[PDB]
Amino acid sequence: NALKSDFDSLRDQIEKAATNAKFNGVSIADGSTTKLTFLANSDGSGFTVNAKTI
Amino acid sequence: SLAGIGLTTTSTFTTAAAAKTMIGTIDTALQTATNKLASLGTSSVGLDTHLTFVG
Repeated sequence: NALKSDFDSLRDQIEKAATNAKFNGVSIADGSTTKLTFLANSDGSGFTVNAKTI
Repeated sequence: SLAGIGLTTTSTFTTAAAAKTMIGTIDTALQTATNKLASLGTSSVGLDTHLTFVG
């Protein structure tokens, strides 16, 4: 039972540490979005980076 | 004026894709305005040359 309770606390810590992974209100690792594109040149062509849910 | 460079008094973007189209719109606007200024400068040089010949 003690091992089970510690396992539950550790998975809750995983979920909350993944919840806190935002940079200035935008996150790539918490599943909030499919992908974030970033500027690559002056014409607006992107630099896509797929989101990786954690 | 903005009507003469392909823009509008209320032109704006409300989303990232609207801004992505706005980039090319501003590109074409700056290109045509710069071409117009170059033509005006050529006309000014022509007026100066005619001034010298008239004198």
